[PDB]
Amino acid sequence: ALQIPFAMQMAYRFNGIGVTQNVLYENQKLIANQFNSAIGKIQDSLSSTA
Amino acid sequence: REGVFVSNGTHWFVTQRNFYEPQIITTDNTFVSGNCDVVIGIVNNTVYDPLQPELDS
Ligand SMILES: *[C@@H]1O[C@H](CO)[C@@H](O[C@@H]2O[C@H](CO)[C@@H](O)[C@H](O)[C@H]2NC(C)=O)[C@H](O)[C@H]1NC(C)=O
Ligand SMILES: *[C@@H]1O[C@H](CO)[C@@H](O[C@@H]2O[C@H](CO)[C@@H](O)[C@H](O)[C@H]2NC(C)=O)[C@H](O)[C@H]1NC(C)=O
Ligand SMILES: *[C@@H]1O[C@H](CO)[C@@H](O)[C@H](O)[C@H]1NC(C)=O
Repeated sequence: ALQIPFAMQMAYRFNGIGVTQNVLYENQKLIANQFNSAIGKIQDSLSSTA
Repeated sequence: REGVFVSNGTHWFVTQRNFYEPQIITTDNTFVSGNCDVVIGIVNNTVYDPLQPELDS
């Protein structure tokens, strides 16, 4: 395991789908909030229904 | 453009993700997008422009 900052791992992962790295950094707050909110929807879905 | 920025402690280089080959940072191995403000954890360094000493002849 080689450490890398998570905002730099996600820029590699954007670059791996043909989306240029700056699209992450210029939207990092938004992309982080969409991930956090989507994890919230997973808790709400799993808590709501079996 | 490809690879990642690193510092040895005093100088900044761009290098491949999977094998350390430190390259001097230039307008050829990097691309711009916008101004400093938006990027969480941006840092300040020179980026060399390979054209300028050539046209300075
Ligand atoms: C970081 O890398 C740079 C470039 O490889 C090193 O700077 C050179 O160091 C040698 C030995 O002190 C000098 O003879 C050169 O003139 C230096 N070049 C430049 C452009 O300054 C630097 O020593 C490295 N720093 C660390 C902490 O390893
Ligand atoms: C990167 O360098 C710039 C200057 O090249 C720094 O900007 C100055 O920062 C101080 C303190 O916030 C301000 O009073 C100046 O007005 C700024 N000048 C300009 C031209 O913007 C910047 O702070 C540096 N960033 C880091 C992280 O060190
Ligand atoms: C990195 O995190 C430390 C605390 O862990 C903080 O002091 C520092 O300001 C942070 N730097 C950046 C670039 O976010």
